[PDB]
Amino acid sequence: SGHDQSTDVFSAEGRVFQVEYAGKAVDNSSTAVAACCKDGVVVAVEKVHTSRMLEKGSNNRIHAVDRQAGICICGLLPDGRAIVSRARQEAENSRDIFATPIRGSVLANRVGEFMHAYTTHFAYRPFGCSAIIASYADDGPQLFVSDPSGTVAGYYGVALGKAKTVAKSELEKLDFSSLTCDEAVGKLASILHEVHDKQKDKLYEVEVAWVCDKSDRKFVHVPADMVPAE
Amino acid sequence: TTILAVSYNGGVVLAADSRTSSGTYVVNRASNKLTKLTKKIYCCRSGSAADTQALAERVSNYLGSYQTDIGAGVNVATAANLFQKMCYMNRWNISAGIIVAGYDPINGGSVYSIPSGGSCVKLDYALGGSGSIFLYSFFDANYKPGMSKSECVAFCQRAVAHAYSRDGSSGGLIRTITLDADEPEDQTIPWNRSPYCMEKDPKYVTQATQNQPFSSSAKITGNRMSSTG
Repeated sequence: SGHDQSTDVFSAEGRVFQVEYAGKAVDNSSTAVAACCKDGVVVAVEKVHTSRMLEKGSNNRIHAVDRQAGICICGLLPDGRAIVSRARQEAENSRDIFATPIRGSVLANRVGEFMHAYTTHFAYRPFGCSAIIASYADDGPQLFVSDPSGTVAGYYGVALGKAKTVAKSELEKLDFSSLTCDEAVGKLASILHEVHDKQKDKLYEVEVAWVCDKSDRKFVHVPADMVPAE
Repeated sequence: TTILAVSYNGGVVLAADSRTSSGTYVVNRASNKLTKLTKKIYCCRSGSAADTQALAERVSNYLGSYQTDIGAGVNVATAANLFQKMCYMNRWNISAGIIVAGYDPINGGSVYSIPSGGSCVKLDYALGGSGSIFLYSFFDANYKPGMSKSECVAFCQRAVAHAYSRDGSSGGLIRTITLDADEPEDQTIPWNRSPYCMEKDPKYVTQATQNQPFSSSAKITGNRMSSTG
């Protein structure tokens, strides 16, 4: 009926169905994984290409928000770009008004508040993407996930996308206390390669980024010759 | 107005006079120019009282909300940046010289000077107010960096006393506050117990020989203090 056409309407059981539909759109997107390794955060996403003529690096889903913070997008890429722009605005406001890098928890809370505001008004629709915030700020390594509903949660390891449950199960086999980013990059790449179906997504690429002590606490992409071939 | 802040190894000491003067009349002789921003961060205010009070209240309100938002403490650099921005956007309408001094667990004790122009300089020590002009050569000669907490407090009080001994716009009580990893501690010493004043200085006891008695000689023999003599 008309109980699921706009976000400003609660259902008879207290649900917002448009947000659930946006989350369903997120659940049909490419798989992403992330791990907090007690010395940094490593995020790895799979990019599915519908053409073999795409230039390398096309449709980047991992974007640096600050020097030490970055966001991976799982879902509608343009919505993720808007969220990344908002996060970059939040990060530079802290560096300009308060003369300090934005803490990972603070940035995650700002992203969640921004995403939640689009689930309360009839004139807007919720974002169709989940945001993975990887930061190495003065509060240590931080890994957060922001839901299209606007709720944020901190994780040691997290998986999102179509092949989410199997990737989460593979992540359950790690220790996350002795785990280091150097081996975590390979672990996440191997998990993404193993969990991906090779007969439906012919063109696939693994895009991995990280921010730990080895990059001077700067959120950058991996060196090209570090991820496994497959 | 005489304000200053000096950094020691642990934290900072902020010192100020207590005198609000309407040109040549003392409107207030027990002012408090050390204004609390956070628990461990304070500011010394010089210039327009209303402008500095409004600036400090606005910055303190901004910082109090920021602590709740981030759930952690505030660095001295954040308060210095807040004053620098707010004083730079209003530099043509306000008359304010600010010293932002405090302690944070990350950078220890910090002192920042924000003059009337609106700049922000991180310094080991900062001076401000009309009476600061008397202290520069006092710091070049008598100040040695690396003093202890008590030594820093004593030196700050002595410097403030020397400053308002010569400055007519400064005087009254000397207020000091120490900000470090421990509990901040304040102190107010009165004028009659001040570490220095020219009234108690033995080298200014003898009066200048101006009122010569009528004499038959060019020899100078002191002032005439009696009608007969």
